[PDB]
Amino acid sequence: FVPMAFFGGSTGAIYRQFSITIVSAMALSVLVALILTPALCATMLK
Amino acid sequence: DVITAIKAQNAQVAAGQLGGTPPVKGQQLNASIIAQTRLTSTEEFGKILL
Amino acid sequence: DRPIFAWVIAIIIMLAGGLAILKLPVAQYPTIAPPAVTISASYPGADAKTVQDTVTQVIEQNMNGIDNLMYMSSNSDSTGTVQITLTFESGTDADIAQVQVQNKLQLAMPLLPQEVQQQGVSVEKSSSSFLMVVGVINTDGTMTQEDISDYVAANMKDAISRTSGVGDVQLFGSQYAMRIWMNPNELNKFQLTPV
Amino acid sequence: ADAKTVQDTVTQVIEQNMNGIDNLMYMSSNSDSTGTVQITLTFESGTDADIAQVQVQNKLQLAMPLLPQEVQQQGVSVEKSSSSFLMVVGVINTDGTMTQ
Amino acid sequence: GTGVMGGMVTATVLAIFFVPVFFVVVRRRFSRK
Amino acid sequence: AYLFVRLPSSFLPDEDQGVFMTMVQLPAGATQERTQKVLNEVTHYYLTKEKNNVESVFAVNGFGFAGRGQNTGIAFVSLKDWADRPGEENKVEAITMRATRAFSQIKDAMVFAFNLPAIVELGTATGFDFELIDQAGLGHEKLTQARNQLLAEAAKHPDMLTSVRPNGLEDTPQFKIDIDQEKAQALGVSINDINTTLGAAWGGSYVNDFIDRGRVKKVYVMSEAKYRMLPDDIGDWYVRAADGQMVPFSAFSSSRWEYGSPRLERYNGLPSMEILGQAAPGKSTGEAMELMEQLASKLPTGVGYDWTGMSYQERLSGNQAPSLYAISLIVVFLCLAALYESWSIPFSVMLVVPLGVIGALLAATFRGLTNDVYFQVGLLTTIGLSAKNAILIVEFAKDLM
Amino acid sequence: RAFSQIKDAMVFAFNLPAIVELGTATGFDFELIDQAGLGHEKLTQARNQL
Amino acid sequence: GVGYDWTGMSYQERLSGNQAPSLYAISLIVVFLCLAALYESWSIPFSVML
Amino acid sequence: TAAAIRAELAKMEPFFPSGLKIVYPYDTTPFVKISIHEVVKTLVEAIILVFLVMYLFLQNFRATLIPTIAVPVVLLGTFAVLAAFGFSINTLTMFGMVLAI
Repeated sequence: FVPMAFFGGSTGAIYRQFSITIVSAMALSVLVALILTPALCATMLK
Repeated sequence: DVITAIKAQNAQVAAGQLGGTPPVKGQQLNASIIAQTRLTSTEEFGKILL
Repeated sequence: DRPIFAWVIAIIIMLAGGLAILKLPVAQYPTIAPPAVTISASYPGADAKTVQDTVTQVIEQNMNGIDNLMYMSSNSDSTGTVQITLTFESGTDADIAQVQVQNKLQLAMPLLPQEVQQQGVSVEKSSSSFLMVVGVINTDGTMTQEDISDYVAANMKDAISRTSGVGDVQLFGSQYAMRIWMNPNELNKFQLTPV
Repeated sequence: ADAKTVQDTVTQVIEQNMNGIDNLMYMSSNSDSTGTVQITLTFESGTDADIAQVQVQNKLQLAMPLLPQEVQQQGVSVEKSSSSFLMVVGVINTDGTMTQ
Repeated sequence: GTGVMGGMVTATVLAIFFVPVFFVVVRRRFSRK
Repeated sequence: AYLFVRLPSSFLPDEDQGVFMTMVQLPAGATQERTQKVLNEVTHYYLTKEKNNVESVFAVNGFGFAGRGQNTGIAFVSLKDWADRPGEENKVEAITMRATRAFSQIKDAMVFAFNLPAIVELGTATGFDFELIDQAGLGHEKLTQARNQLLAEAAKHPDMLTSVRPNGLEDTPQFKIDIDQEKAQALGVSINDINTTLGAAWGGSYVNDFIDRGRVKKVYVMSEAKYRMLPDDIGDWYVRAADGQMVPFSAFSSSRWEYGSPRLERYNGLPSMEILGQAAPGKSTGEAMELMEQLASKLPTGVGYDWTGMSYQERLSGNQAPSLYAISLIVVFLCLAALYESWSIPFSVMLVVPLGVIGALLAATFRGLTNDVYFQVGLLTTIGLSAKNAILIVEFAKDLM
Repeated sequence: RAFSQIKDAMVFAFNLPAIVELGTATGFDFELIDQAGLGHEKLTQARNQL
Repeated sequence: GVGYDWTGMSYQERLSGNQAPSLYAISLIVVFLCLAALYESWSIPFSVML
Repeated sequence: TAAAIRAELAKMEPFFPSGLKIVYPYDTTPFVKISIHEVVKTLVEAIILVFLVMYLFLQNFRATLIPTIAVPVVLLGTFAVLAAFGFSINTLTMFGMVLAI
C-alpha cells in the first residue's frame, strides 16, 4: 500500500488513487474496529 | 534612405488566400497567397535597390 | 474497557466524515496531466511560412528561464494562427507556470508586428477536452448562424470564461464586426485604393 | 477625455479582456468624466492576494495595445486595494511659504 | 472486480488446505532447525 | 510466471462516455463547401440509421484537431441515456466500429470517429509519438523527405508490424505574387500602398473598433468575394500612382504557383515533424518504439529525434511494477517479525502471496480482461487480504506454540 | 445638523466602521443592470422608476 | 432587459443568520459529547445541554 | 466547475428573445453523478450481502447488528482523512472506495 506513494509521472497519483484509502479503511478498520466492535460486543449479545 | 529601403524590401507581409473565408458557394479550390518573403542571404541584401 | 466512550468516537469519524462529504459536489478526476500553458497569437490573413518566422519564432527565441518545464511544441498555421504549448512537471503550480510564460512573452511583445500585436496574444491553462458544450439553437423566427453567434457572445459568452474556473472558452462562431466589402471596379472608377 | 469616450475606448476594452482569472467574485467600473477609470476585481476571502495580483495584469497585457497611445503611455496600474488609509502625513509650511 | 474475486477464488479455497498453508509453521519454520 | 508476460497490460480501460465525437479531414483545399457535404453525410448517418442511440449531433465545419481551417471539421455526438442501449451492438464499442466501416468504406474524405480515453490525453496503452527534428539547420524539403524516408521504410516492416501516419501533412500548392520593386518604383507606386491593397483586399484588415448597441466590436474590411476567388481576380485590382494613375498589379506582378506547407511544426525552437505511430498486433512500445529509434538513425545527417505526450515521462507499469513490490517486499515480511520473532514466520506468508495471484491472471485471460491499474491494485488487495487467510493461521499456530 | 441645516451643498461627515468596508448591519447595496442591451436613458429611467 | 445583482453587502453568505443555527448545530452534537465519556448513557447528556 | 457554469447560464435565461433554446450536445456532468450513483448501489449491496452471510454461519439478528453497524463508520471515516498535509478529496477514490469496502 503506502510505499506506492513513491510513484511516477502521468500514471502519477493513480497508485495514490489509493493504497492510502486502502490503508485508511484498513487503519480505520484496525482503529475504529479496534476501539469499537469489542465495545458493541459486551452491551447486547448472546 | 538605406534604412527605409531595407524594411521596404526585407519584408515578410501578410496577403490572404484564394477563395477566402466568405466564399461564392460553388468554389472548388483554396490556396494561401504568398506576397513578399524575408531575404535569406548576404547576396540578396546586396541586390536591394535604392 | 467500557463501550460508551467508543460509541462516541464512532459518532465522530462519522460527522467528521459527513463533514468531509460536504465537499458536495465532488469532481471526477485526479489531476493526472503534466500541466500545459498555451500561448496563442493570430496574424490576420497571413500565410504559414510568414507567421512561422515573424510571429512563432520570435516567441520561441524568447523562451528562456521558465521554471521547471519539460518541452514546447508549435502550430504555425496557414490560417495565420500559432499556439505554443509549454508543458510542465506533473505537480507544478499551474498558477506560477502561468506567469513565467507571460513574462517572457512581454520581452518579445514589441517584436511582433503591429498587425498581430493588437489582434490579441493570450496565455492560459490547457485541457484540450471540454467539460460542457451548451448549444444555442433557434426554434422560431430563425435568426441565423451569424446572428446567434453574435448574441451568444454579446449577451452570455462574457459571463462564462470569467466565472468558476474556466481555462478558455472556445465559442462556436463569431461576434459581429462592421464588415466592409469593397469593389475594385467601383474603387478604380473613382481612383481609390483600400488604403 | 470625456466620460462616454473612456467608457468605450478604455474601460470596455479591459472588461472584454477579463477572461480566465482564477477564483474571482465580481467586477465593477468607474468610467469618469475626468478621463479616468478603475476596475476593482474582488476575490474570495482567503485567496492569495499575490496570485490574484498577476492574473489581472496578464489579461491587461492582452488588451494593452488596444488602448490608444494617448492613454497607454499615461500609465495603467494593477495593485492591491484597501480604500482606507493607515496614515496621512501632511507636509505644511511654517516660514517663507512655498505654496501648494 | 475480476482482480479481487479471480485472485480470491484461489486465495480462499486453494490457500486453506493446499500448498503453503500449514506448510508454513511446519515446512518452513523448522524441518531443519 | 507464464500467465502474464503473455498478457497485454491495460493502461486505463477506454470507456464509452455516454458521449463521443467524430472527425473529418480533406485533401489539398478542398473548401468549406467541399467539406460541408462530407459533414452532411455524417450528420445524416447518426440521425437516419441510428435513431435508437444518437440523442443529437453537433456538426462543426472548420474545426478539427491540430488546427482550424476549411479542411477539417468535427461533430459531437450525444447518446440516449444508458438504459436505452442494452447490448454491445447498442453502444460506443461497436457504434464507432460499424461507423468507421460505414464512413471510410466509401466516399472521398478521411473520416474516423474515435473514443474519449477517459482522461485528458497522454498514455494510450501500447502507442507512441515520434518527433523528427531538423538539427544541423537543413531545409523543410530536406526534412519532409527524411519524414518520407521514415514512413516508407517504416512501412516496409509490417513483418514485425507498426502503424505509422503523420499529422496535418498536406503541403498544398500556394499562389505566389512576385512584386517587381524596380517596375513599381519607376512606375510611381508606394511599396507600402501595394501590400495593403493586397493584404486588406484578400486577407482582410483590422482597421479600428466601433460601438454596437452598448458594447465595443471590431471593424474589418476585406472586399466582396466575387473579386478574390481566383488568380485572375488579382489583375483587376488597381493601385493609385503618385501621378494619379490607376496602375493595376499585372504590370509589376508575376503570378506564379509553386508548393508550400500550410502547417509547419517546431519542437523546442527547431523545425520538426510528427509522425504518430503504433506498436504491432504483437509487441508493444518497448520494442515498437525502440526499433523506430535506429530506423531514424539510418537517415540523412542533421536529423534528430524526441518523444512527447506518450514518452511518459518515466511511468507506466514497467519500471514502476518491480520497484512497486521491491519496497513492498521489504515491508511485507516486516512486522511478520514484530511479535513473530526471527525469520521463521517471514516465509509463512510472503510466499502465500502467489496463491492470490494465480486466479487473478487466470480470470484475466479466461475472461479476456487485461492487466490494469485496479487489477494491479487487486494484486495489492488480495495480497493484503491473504494476511487474514494465511498469516492469521500462523499467529494461531505460533500462538498455539 | 449644523452643516445640512442650511447652505446649497450636500455635506455629511460619517464614521469609520472599524473595518475596511462591506457589512454595515441592516444595510443593502442594489445593482441595476442593462441586460438586453438597452440605452443609458433606457436604464436611468428604470433607475428613476425604482 | 433590466436585471439585478448585489455587491459589497450581499455578504457573500455570512452574518448571524445562516451562521448562528449551524453554529450551535455542530455545537450541540459536541455539547452532550463527553457528557457521556465517563458519564455513561443518556442520563447526564441533559444535566447540562438544558 | 460545471455546477456554476449552469448557474451563470441560468441567469441569462429570461433576457432572451425568440428562439433561444439552450441544449446539451456534449456533457460530462451526468456521467459523474452516476459514478457516485453506482458506488451507492455498490456498498448497499455489500451492507445487505454481509448482513445475510452473517445470518448464515452465526445466525442471529443480535449477532449481525454489530459487524454491520461497524461498516459505515469506517467508510465515511475514510472520506475524512482525505483532507490534511498535502493529499486529495476527489472521485476515482469513491471508485477506489469499493475495493476498500
